[PDB]
Amino acid sequence: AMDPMKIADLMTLLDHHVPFSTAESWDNVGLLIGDEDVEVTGVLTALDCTLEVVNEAIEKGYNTIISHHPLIFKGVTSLKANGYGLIIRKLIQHDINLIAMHTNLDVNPHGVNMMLAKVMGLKNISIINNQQDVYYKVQTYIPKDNVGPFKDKLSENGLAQEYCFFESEGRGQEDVDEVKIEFMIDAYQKSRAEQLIKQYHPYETPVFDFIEIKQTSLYGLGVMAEVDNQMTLEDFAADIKSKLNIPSVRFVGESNQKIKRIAIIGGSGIGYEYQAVQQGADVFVTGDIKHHDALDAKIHGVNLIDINHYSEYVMKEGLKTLLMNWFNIEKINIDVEASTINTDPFQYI
Amino acid sequence: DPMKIADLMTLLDHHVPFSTAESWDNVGLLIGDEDVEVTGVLTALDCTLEVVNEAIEKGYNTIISHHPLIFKGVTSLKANGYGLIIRKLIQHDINLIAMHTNLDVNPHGVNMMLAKVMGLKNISIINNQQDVYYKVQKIEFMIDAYQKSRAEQLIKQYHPYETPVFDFIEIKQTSLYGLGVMAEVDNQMTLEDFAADIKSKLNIPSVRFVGESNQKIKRIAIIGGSGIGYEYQAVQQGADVFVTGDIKHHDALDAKIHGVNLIDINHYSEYVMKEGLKTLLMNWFNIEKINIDVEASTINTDPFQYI
Amino acid sequence: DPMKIADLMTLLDHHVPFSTAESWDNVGLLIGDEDVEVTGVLTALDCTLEVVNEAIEKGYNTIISHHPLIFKGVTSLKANGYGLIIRKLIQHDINLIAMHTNLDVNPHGVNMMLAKVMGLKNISIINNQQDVYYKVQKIEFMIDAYQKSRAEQLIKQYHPYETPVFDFIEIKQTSLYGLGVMAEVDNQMTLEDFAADIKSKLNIPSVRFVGESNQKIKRIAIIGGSGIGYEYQAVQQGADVFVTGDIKHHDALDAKIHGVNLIDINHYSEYVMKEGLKTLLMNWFNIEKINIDVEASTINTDPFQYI
Amino acid sequence: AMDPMKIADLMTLLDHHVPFSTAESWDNVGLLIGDEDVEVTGVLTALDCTLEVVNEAIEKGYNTIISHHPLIFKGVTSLKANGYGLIIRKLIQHDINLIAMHTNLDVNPHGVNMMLAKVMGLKNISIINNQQDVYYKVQTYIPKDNVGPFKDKLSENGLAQEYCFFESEGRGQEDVDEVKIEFMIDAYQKSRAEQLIKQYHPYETPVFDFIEIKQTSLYGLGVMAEVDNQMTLEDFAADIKSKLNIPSVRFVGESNQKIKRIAIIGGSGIGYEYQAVQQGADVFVTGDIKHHDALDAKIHGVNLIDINHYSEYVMKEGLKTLLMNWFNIEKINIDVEASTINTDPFQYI
Amino acid sequence: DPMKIADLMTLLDHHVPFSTAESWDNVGLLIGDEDVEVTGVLTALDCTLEVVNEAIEKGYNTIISHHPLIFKGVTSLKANGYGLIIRKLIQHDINLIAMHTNLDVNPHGVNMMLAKVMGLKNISIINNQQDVYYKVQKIEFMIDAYQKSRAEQLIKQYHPYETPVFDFIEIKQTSLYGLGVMAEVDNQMTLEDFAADIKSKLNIPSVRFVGESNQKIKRIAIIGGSGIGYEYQAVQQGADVFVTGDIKHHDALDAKIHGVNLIDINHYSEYVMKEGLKTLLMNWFNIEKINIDVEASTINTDPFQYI
Amino acid sequence: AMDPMKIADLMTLLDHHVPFSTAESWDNVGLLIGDEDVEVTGVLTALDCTLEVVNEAIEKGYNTIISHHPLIFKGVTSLKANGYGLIIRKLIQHDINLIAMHTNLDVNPHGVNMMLAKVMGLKNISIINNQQDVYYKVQTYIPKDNVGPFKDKLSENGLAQEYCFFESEGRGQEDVDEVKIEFMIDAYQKSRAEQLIKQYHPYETPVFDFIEIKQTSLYGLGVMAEVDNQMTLEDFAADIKSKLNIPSVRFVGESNQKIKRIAIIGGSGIGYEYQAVQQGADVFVTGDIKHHDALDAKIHGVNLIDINHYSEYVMKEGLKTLLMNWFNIEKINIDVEASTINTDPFQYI
Ligand SMILES: [Zn+2]
Ligand SMILES: [Zn+2]
Ligand SMILES: [Zn+2]
Ligand SMILES: [Zn+2]
Ligand SMILES: [Zn+2]
Ligand SMILES: [Zn+2]
Ligand SMILES: [Zn+2]
Ligand SMILES: [Zn+2]
Ligand SMILES: [Zn+2]
Ligand SMILES: [Zn+2]
Ligand SMILES: [Zn+2]
Ligand SMILES: [Zn+2]
Repeated sequence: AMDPMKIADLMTLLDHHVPFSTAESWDNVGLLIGDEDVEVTGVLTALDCTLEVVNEAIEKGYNTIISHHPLIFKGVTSLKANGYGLIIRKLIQHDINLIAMHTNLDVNPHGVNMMLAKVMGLKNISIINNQQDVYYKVQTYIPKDNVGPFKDKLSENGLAQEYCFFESEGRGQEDVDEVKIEFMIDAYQKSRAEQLIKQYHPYETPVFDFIEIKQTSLYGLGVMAEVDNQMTLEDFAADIKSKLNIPSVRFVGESNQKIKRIAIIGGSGIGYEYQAVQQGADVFVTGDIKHHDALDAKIHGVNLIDINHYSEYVMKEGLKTLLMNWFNIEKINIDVEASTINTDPFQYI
Repeated sequence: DPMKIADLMTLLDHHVPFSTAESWDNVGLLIGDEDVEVTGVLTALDCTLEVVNEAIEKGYNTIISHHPLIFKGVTSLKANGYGLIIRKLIQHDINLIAMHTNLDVNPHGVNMMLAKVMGLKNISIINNQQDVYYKVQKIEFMIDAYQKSRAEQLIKQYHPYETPVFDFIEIKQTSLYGLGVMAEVDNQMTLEDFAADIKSKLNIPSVRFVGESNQKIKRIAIIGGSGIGYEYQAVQQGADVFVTGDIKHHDALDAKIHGVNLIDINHYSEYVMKEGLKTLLMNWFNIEKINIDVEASTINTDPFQYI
Repeated sequence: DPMKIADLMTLLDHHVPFSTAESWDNVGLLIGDEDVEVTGVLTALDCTLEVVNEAIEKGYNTIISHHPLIFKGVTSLKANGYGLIIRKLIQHDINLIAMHTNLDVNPHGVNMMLAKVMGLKNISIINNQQDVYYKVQKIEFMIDAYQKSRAEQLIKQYHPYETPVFDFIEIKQTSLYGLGVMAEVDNQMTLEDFAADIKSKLNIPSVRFVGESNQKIKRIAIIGGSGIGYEYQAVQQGADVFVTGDIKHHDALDAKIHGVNLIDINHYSEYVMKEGLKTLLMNWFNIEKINIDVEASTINTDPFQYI
Repeated sequence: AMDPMKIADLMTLLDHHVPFSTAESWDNVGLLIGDEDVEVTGVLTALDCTLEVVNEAIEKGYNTIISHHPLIFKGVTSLKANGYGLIIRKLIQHDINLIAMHTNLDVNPHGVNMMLAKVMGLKNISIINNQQDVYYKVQTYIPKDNVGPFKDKLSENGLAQEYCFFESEGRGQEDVDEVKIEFMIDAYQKSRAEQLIKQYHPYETPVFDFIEIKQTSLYGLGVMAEVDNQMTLEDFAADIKSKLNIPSVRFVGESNQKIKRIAIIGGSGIGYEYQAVQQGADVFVTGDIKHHDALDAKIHGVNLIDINHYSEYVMKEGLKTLLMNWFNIEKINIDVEASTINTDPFQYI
Repeated sequence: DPMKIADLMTLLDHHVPFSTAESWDNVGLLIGDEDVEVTGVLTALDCTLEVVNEAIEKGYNTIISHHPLIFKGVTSLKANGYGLIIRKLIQHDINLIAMHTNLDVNPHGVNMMLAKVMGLKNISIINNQQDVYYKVQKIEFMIDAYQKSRAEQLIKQYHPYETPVFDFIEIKQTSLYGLGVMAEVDNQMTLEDFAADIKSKLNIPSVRFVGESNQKIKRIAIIGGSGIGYEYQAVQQGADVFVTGDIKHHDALDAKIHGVNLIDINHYSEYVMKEGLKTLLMNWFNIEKINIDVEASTINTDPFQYI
Repeated sequence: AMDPMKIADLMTLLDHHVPFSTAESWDNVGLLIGDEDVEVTGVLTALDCTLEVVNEAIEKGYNTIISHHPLIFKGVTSLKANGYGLIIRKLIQHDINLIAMHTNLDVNPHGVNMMLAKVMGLKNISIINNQQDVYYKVQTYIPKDNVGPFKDKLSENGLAQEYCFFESEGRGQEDVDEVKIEFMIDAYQKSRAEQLIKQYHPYETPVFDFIEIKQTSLYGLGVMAEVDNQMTLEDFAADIKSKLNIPSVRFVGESNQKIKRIAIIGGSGIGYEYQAVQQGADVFVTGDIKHHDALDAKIHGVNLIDINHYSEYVMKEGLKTLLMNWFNIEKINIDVEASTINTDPFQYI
């Protein structure tokens, strides 16, 4: 009997590749509207889950929408037949499930900013503004003959996974010859490590320490990348306008300024431009740039390009490609399509 | 007609104005479509999953609860918890209206209803809101604060003066609306006898009181739900005892040490508004010649079981 | 005379009272010496280094900008960034005056100016401030709220009464001042045609709108600069479209989903106040027989270049 | 000449067994009203120090009351002959001393929740919600021949207490063969360790490090325990109503729900119920449960019992027993009695 | 009678209303029993242990201090620090009353007392509070804001109208109460000569002033204690110099650079209220024919010794 | 061609000896008014940069003022010809540069409080209230034959500066014999250490850890010192009144109290007096003491002397001496003078 993919199965897969925990703590991510128990009939990717996107899912026979922007952000205080209420009610009434992969996708090594850089034809792309992840170096002290079965039992129970220990010789008190064994755990394992250590240790009152270690994460908001060939600011702006099919672009800085290194935060990344320049950027590319921030940037020589917040729409095809690949790996046959609807609230003239 | 949700909302607003609710509250049409024709109305304290099933079973597409099912914003709508209730409403085209603190402060609302279920006399609203009006000024006449704009559009439109002369003088008056009632028994009774009396009249499994059992009670202040914070002011207003729910140890100990008598009839005693609201709505419907069924939900939705 | 900075400040205050500015704003003489004789006045949106160089070159020692060059307090004055501009003003004895939110809310200010550059009709201030006056009371007569003290020093000084009897009755009236204007086109036009029309009239490189291109527009609300926050209220006030700058994605998406039409003419479109303010000041100077040159800065100070 | 116990001596003993530092930082604990210098004539334990409790101390000739709840919590702005003022004035006027052992006793391994679990007849009782205590692993580097007198001097001065060091061999710079010696200190000792190390080290400029270590405390708010035999929620509720002589109990959950593991926070512990369930509880037992929190718990399947906040009264006899034992150990002859007054503000009908 | 603490409190409230104290303050009966008969009253700035010993020694069971011995809530009452004082009061049945900011803003309070000790003329309260009254409205007459309730209970009780028509019109008037006095010397004097004059009249060990020593002084503003924050407003009100205590370096430097003259007479100079309050209370007692001894504490409680 | 000292050069020197980073985060320090590019013609030290001080710089031909107090503290919202505006405009109009060495000088081992103690003739002067500086112990694991060129490359690139490593032998997994090498970095180096380690390590995926270490700083607010000979509080007060030429001093405490150890925070240090007593002070010396704080101190037995905030004026001559010395070391010929103007806003009578 089959194991068709349920929303719960899809969530586990999504979380494996683009962990929901990497989203900012103010964000609203994951299954926003739906039922974990329901079988997935098809997946439509979207930037914003507008009414037209919901109609498109219905029309295609897909019961799952993955959007970048969370349709419910600050809690809803009503669900009436108007505004965002009309969209949420339509999802529910048609048994459509909506998952938001928001700032977790903004900070993912294969996420919105990698996608933007790739669509711009850039090279040497890497994550910037890296998160810090908390780990612990576990240190226990144990007699040499006790070292093996202590290690095997900790390893049998999934610690140091495999069997990754570092062994140090020393003398406790030199009353007692001991082996100081070390290994790494993620922050959530501390309590279980304690349990296992106390349980399988030789000493009645065993001696063990957790030393907090911070490591630079692979996750971070933005990428730094480079153009193949150093070019002028205005030429770079024109090139990316064309590549992303943007109706209008605006830039801040001398039009003939030479550009090689590019920092990109899709959406609304103003606030990071000065740090981007400190990180080596010649220009900071983002959306939703306002007058006074552009004015400040100009006077300080910080070069900007506004590609519009709407340029995050690249994640529809990008996430479709990712998900198709993840599904291939797992041998899952479910269709994924990028929504073709242009959902930009702005029309340019 | 037939009566739509939009028309029901207008009527309810007329009798229990939604603007008398507290600013933090969430009242009105919480879940639904104002264009839908009302098939029947079920009244509820809390809109539980069982209450939604009762509406469906009775053929009613409208529920009016006291407590707002959505209070702080909901950040997801999953098939779990409160999500299940909200999703069931939507999937069955059931409209949910919340008449919350507007009903707590209404002259015919929760506290009137409590006082009447208790058999009390000389019941009056306490803790009255303050309404703002303007005495428009040499002629003079009144206006609601909201008419100030239109009145001026009117005033400045026609007058002999190149610049007509007029004044809006802010006047404040005691509202008919407020949180709680003061009321009285027919004859003085002991605090313990009064507590038992109301236990029995409200069908409460357990009541608790603060104060000597032989304290004599004539004047009673009532705030249904969770009214702790108002007990000192009630005594100030003449109360021999403050009646509310959800009384906690330290608040009761403070009251005891200050000589303030309390009775905890439980928050759940607000359930009286089910039948109370059904009666009101039947009467309002009768005035407007609306032939729509109203029933009080019969489900006991108290999360507590007493032993 | 000759007119000093102190005299100019008095005049500007008379016509565009600095007290109508928002409490968070920074307006008035920001950089300078009130005793210095004005040689000429250059009007500006933003006081950039290029604008200071233009003043110097024209022989003008006074600049009036809309945007305050010093807004939050500056914690240093170095030869870098905004420091360079501030230091250049000081070292060339150039006086800088900021007519900021006081000009945004004036009946002849930024939004009147925008509406006129757009060719609009029936232009009126919206979002009006409220002025406080006192009806002094049996005689009765008016006073500005600021006269309450002096009036009383006067009132209590001479009266038959050992204790004269008098009342100050607070009266509130709609101000002539407020943020934004409502106005109308001569004949209904599509939203896209209106957007293009104003693009052309204001010489804007790029405009963007929210709403169906064939929406019909007659009534228009305008808040120059960054007026998002006021669009729902404008529709409430009758607007078919809200015109402002600095519109961001999520605010535009919200408006679109609620049926609220917008046009982003860019914050930089406040530049119309350069010529607008020059015309006002020339007229005021003419009334007072002041022979001082006023010119609108010709420098395009938009930090954005469009492609 | 005698050393009769003074309030100061009693405070030291109380603090040894139920450290005042384990109280929450918002709490008001310790000697609230009295004189450290005064000789203790007898001790009366209480939940709340009401006027009747003060009269009872006077009547018995006891000059010391230890309550759980602090009679002064937020500061008093007056001391008049009414309300709480009347109680505080009576203490002072009769030279009665009042000590509050409040949240320090809530979190103690022998405190309010252990007492509650014991009175309920539960087994396998352990502290939950454990505090974290900050320690340091001190690391110094020292030549082998210098190791002994360095160690002895640090130990003579009460560090590593005894003589608990761990010894590591290594090469500094291999210009210099060194011994890396390690030991533990509590957080308050850092400065003294620094002093002693600098003082007795071989090197003119000695090399030493303090590495912060967090350890799970023995102190925590609540206990987890189990019934001898799995029973129904309603049967468990009835049993504990009887054992604690409670006039009325209420529960939330299906009456026939099977219960084995019980989390208990006496007083007002709502806020911890969801975490208790994550920790393995079948039911969360507490007091002062309000409607909307009970409603939430019901819909989420979290089972609750309200035993009333007043059920903290078990600490009168419990603390009497503890104190009698502590006094026996120290050979102190001072009487301790649990106040017999029922001080519950509520009467049930 | 004999006069109880409750009666004393009523009298003091009549002459120096406790409601004129700041909302953050702690005034009234701080420590004591309102039912106890007053044996005698000692006045104090700070109620130190030495002042309590003085009361005990004189046979007085009532102390009135300016500064509240309990200000923020006390979290313990031990035989140490302030605990020792509070416990000594209680154990000797001594009643402590604090007349704090109510005395600072009274027309016969701390600042009147300072100005009189200085020999000044034309002394008037400054920084006046605002009292709210209602003109009840065709008859019309006044009421204190507190009478609004009773008046309405009365008003609505008897009238021809089924619904009587009445208005409460909020009127605001300048209070007699406020923080500080303005006053003047008989003849202009230098700032240094004035500072020395007041040093001598108040027996101050050390005074310090801000401003040129030859500045001419006629009009003086005084806020006893720690009145920094009010010096710019005092100059606005006509003061040549602002006199207060507890002046710090940066506040003095700011004043100096702005041309605002100051004198620091020390916070401790509020001690004048001991004799000042004794005289007031003797007079009030004389009016009511109360034969109770009042004495000003003779203890110098300044924590500072000057060298 | 010459390298005359520019403001930028002076700032680097100032920062070397009295690091601007040791200032409190609310403070406003460094070049407040001026141009980094401008050549320094002379330096005038000041407590407060009043108009007279600016006139004095002009008159002397000096274009640089270093003050203790920042003339711009909370941002200026205008620069008009009055008040502080007149002073700032005069600086600018005369091309005078103004640097503030504020709380960095309050906390410096040779700063305001060392200067005060020295002028008082005190002995055994040391910094109190020490800052804590964050460092990292870097730990990498590497095979023995790889140890040399790994070390040399890290050292070639300026880590462990020189060549300060500690070497530990151990077994990774005993599959692999490894050397655990350790060294110290300042907190700002973490990212570069990561770069260098990844770059020059043997392992494709090298194993390395940063362990946060806090060390007691040499910087702190205040000093503790002692009088040569134990003396009475009143005698000490009189002595320091004379030594600092103060017009009036006031003290709190019994006039015959014996004083040996003195804590000093020049300026306005009330808030630290209780901690000073805990640190061993017999008296806390500061300025701007107010009534109620003095009253509190008296009742608690905390002895105080108010030497006035203006007594920070000792830093004019003190900083002149320091700067002359720093300039001598660098062979810089620029004149430094302490402003002679008494800028105390107070006149005493
Ligand atoms: Zn994004
Ligand atoms: Zn976005
Ligand atoms: Zn209610
Ligand atoms: Zn309720
Ligand atoms: Zn504007
Ligand atoms: Zn603007
Ligand atoms: Zn407790
Ligand atoms: Zn408790
Ligand atoms: Zn005062
Ligand atoms: Zn005072
Ligand atoms: Zn300083
Ligand atoms: Zn200072």
